[PDB]
Amino acid sequence: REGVFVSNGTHWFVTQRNFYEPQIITTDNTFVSGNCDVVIGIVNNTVYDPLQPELDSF
Amino acid sequence: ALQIPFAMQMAYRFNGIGVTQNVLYENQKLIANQFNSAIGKIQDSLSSTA
Ligand SMILES: *[C@@]1(O)O[C@H](CO)[C@]2(O[C@@]3(O[C@H](CO)[C@@H](O)[C@H](O)[C@H]3NC(C)=O)O2)[C@H](O)[C@H]1NC(C)=O
Ligand SMILES: *[C@@]1(O)O[C@H](CO)[C@]2(O[C@@]3(O[C@H](CO)[C@@H](O)[C@H](O)[C@H]3NC(C)=O)O2)[C@H](O)[C@H]1NC(C)=O
Ligand SMILES: *[C@@]1(O)O[C@H](CO)[C@]2(O[C@@]3(O[C@H](CO)[C@@H](O)[C@H](O)[C@H]3NC(C)=O)O2)[C@H](O)[C@H]1NC(C)=O
Repeated sequence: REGVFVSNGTHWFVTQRNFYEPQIITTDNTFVSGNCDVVIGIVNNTVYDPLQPELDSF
Repeated sequence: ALQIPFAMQMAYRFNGIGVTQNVLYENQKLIANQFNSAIGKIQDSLSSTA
């Protein structure tokens, strides 16, 4: 949404562009646009969503 | 000087003008071709037009 995807080698995070404050990639700070066959530079990773743990607690 | 891949920087700049960044990545080849041809036009304009 705002920021960039940064990896310290083995774990992917979202940070704001001007101050390194890392946060886990999640559905509330990244948006989605189609499938990923058109983008060059894609990397596979998990986008953990916050509703699934609450729903799985049921 | 902090370096960013030029594509991601162009995405930054599209966010700057109001267009979302996915528009660049989905259309990166087309945008590259437009920029290259636009630079090519300048050479004709300078060399030929007096
Ligand atoms: C990477 O850059 O950042 C990860 C941040 O999650 C780092 O992974 C965690 O590191 C802390 C501190 O060492 C550990 O307590 C955690 O167990 C570990 N894993 C998770 C899932 O939180 O992971 C990771 O170590 C780090 N890698 C490098 C090379 O710096
Ligand atoms: C990145 O920007 O540049 C890499 C250059 O190594 C790129 O990976 C591959 O590297 C081999 C090395 O011999 C080249 O022969 C390949 O052409 C090159 N692949 C491409 C697509 O150029 O790795 C890497 O792909 C490229 N990353 C992106 C997102 O373009
Ligand atoms: C990404 O994380 O996951 C994709 C899904 O499996 C991965 O795409 C696979 O690529 C291999 C090799 O090109 C193909 O043999 C598989 O058929 C293909 N899977 C699908 C569902 O299309 O695509 C993709 O490679 C992987 N990213 C990386 C960098 O490995």
